[PDB]
Amino acid sequence: ADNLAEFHVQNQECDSCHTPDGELSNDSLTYENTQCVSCHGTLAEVAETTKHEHYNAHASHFPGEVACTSCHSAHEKSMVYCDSCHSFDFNMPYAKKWLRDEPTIAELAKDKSERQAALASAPHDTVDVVVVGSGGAGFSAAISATDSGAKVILIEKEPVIGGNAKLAAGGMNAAWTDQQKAKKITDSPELMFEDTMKGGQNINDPALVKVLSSHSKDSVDWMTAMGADLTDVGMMGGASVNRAHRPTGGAGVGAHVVQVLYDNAVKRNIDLRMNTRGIEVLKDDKGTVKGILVKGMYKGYYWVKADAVILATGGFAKNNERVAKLDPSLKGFISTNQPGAVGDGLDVAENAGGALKDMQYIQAHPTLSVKGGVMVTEAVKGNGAILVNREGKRFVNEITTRDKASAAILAQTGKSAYLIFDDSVRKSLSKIDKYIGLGVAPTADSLVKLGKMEGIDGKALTETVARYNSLVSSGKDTDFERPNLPRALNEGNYYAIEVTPGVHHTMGGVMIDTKAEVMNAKKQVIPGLYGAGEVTGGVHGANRLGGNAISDIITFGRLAGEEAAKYS
Ligand SMILES: Cc1cc2nc3c(=O)[nH]c(=O)nc-3n(C[C@H](O)[C@H](O)[C@H](O)COP(=O)(O)OP(=O)(O)OC[C@H]3O[C@@H](n4cnc5c(N)ncnc54)[C@@H](O)[C@@H]3O)c2cc1C
Ligand code: HEM
Ligand code: HEM
Ligand code: HEM
Ligand code: HEM
Ligand SMILES: O=C(O)/C=C/C(=O)O
Ligand code: NA
Repeated sequence: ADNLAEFHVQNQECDSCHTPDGELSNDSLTYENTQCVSCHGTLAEVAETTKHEHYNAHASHFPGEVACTSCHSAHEKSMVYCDSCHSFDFNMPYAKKWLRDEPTIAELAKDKSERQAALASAPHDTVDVVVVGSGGAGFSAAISATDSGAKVILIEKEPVIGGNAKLAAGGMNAAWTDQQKAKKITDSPELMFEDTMKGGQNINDPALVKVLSSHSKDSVDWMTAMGADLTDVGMMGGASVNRAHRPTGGAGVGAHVVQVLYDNAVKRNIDLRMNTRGIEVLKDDKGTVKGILVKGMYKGYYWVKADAVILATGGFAKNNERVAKLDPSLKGFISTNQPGAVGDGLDVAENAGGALKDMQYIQAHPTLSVKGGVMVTEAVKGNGAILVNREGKRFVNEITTRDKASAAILAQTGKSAYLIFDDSVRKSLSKIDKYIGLGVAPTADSLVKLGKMEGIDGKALTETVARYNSLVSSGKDTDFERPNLPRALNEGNYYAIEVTPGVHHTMGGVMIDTKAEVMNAKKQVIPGLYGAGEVTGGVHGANRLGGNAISDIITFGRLAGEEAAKYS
């Protein structure tokens, strides 16, 4: 067989997969996926048959219910979604090599005939609010709009939910929470505001930062009430005290928060549509939102009539061509991002009259795994890891600004560095076990052996850790002025992770006000149009603090949904 359908039709009728009339049920292929499961079992049940020691195509860190058709097409060869960041040894029947070639919004102007036909038809749906993007901002808006009594459709262009938010590790910033208080942490929303303003070089819109800091506690409360565990409170660079909230034991905040939002959306019966890309915001003769043209992968173009459209589409950090035009120093870098994070929602915003701001400010995350090509959380350093160069020396305050950390690492022999840590750090942050499982954290019972394994000067490395640990006990880093020194590296075995900078976060995007209303270049509100999350600019200025994006998407997502529902 050349394809999966051909294989099945040897022994099966068409209607073993299809509805009676043969038409595709919807863009999520709900009915068709239900048929896969009726014969093969759920994803969890399939996973029992495809275990490898350290990975499993059918049991991943992805939240929600991942549809079979995300990777298995019927009538043509298909790609393994996991191939967009990893290179596991897979043998998926009817596989083809991972390639993402999604048309830009501009290229889709060539579908004029089909688009005109769609717009000439009745709206497929008439609702109050359409939310575009199933990341943290979009789920938060969809849920909060629904709880405010609005009828919502939530669309996602990808086959899977969650965007970049499902990848978040280090935490969700907030002050002054019950969770902090339970851990003996003293904080304030004012201190958070002041850290954030300082972190963004005072470029941030102060009114947006005040929403961020002042709503942050309520957003942790809101997530917790919906079932989230945010009780572990870690340290990340640029924060005056521990405020990065995440699940017990230091697990990843992202997959967890997105799973909770997913469960809560399903419980409220929110209409969520996969493989459904927002193309064009529709405006009436007076310039207010009247709906949105969408493109379903399977069902084609159609439009939804709505009073309000919330753009919650994330950043463009995966789009290196667009990144390099704005910041040439990032050209050719690998990204930490999901394959769809290319900025098409910004194109949709601009076409609707929205102005962009702060686009030139793009964050490189200092520590991508050289070996794995994936982000290594700053929480590894926050919890006590150091950085060494190949010479076996520290060379930077590990929790300095991300731009300076990145610059420092690129300045070292080989343009990479090593995270160095022990079992006490490892046990303090369960996320570290994920790096060990990936195979990117080689270990030894001494630093001489470890250095020899990795090409790091082993005597210098030994002496560097002895010297650092002395600095920890005395409570001051007279070498690089690291302001937080939580742990000596002296329990059990030692680990090295080779790391290098990658493109991570785009601080610019659509201008919003404190109501998440999108504004034009004249600073006039576009009535019915909203923006929330990494798609927006102004919140983070010139540099975002770690933990501040998950805070932003929940706060601004929730607020947009409430505002859009009241607008109505
Ligand atoms: C690996 C990684 C780890 C991170 N860790 C942290 C952390 O610990 N703490 C922190 O504060 N920040 C962290 N960040 C930053 C943060 O998770 C992102 O800023 C956040 O994901 C922004 O969420 P969002 O809802 O705006 O967008 P996303 O979560 O990116 O979701 C937007 C969604 O919209 C989509 N979409 C886009 N265009 C369209 C369209 N036209 N139609 C339909 N759908 C569309 C998607 O493809 C995507 O699923 C991390 C980012 C990455 C990449
Ligand atoms: C739904 C679209 C669906 C998918 C996806 C799916 C997957 C799948 C694969 C990857 C194979 C292996 C093919 C190969 O080895 O080349 C496979 C094989 C079998 N399937 Fe299937 N399957 C989907 C749908 C369905 C449905 C609706 C049925 C039955 C009504 C069905 C059953 C089977 C059977 C039997 C096989 C042969 C292997 C076996 O388990 O005995 N699948 N499928
Ligand atoms: C039986 C021989 C059979 C026919 C006929 C058939 C038709 C068909 C069409 C025309 C489409 C495209 C429809 C559109 O674009 O609107 C389509 C798409 C999908 N199919 Fe199919 N199909 C037949 C058999 C099967 C079998 C046995 C399966 C499951 C193993 C299956 C499933 C799917 C799925 C999923 C799609 C969406 C696109 C894709 O994955 O290729 N069909 N089919
Ligand atoms: C596709 C569904 C997919 C699978 C399967 C997968 C597996 C996987 C493993 C086995 C690890 C090691 C840790 C663990 O067992 O959970 C791991 C780690 C990371 N991944 Fe992954 N992964 C899949 C897909 C993707 C894609 C599409 C991305 C990027 C958009 C991605 C990213 C990451 C990152 C970052 C890590 C580091 C550990 C962590 O952050 O938890 N994965 N993945
Ligand atoms: C949906 C629940 C789903 C089903 C059903 C399904 C079926 C399936 C089968 C039957 C196989 C072959 C198992 C065997 O060894 O005989 C198989 C294999 C792979 N799949 Fe699958 N699959 C479902 C969903 C998904 C999704 C969502 C992904 C990608 C994220 C995916 C991918 C893969 C890969 C890769 C393989 C090969 C496994 C390996 O080589 O270890 N599937 N699937
Ligand atoms: O866990 C991290 O490193 C990411 C932090 C952030 O981007 O906010
Ligand atoms: Na942004």
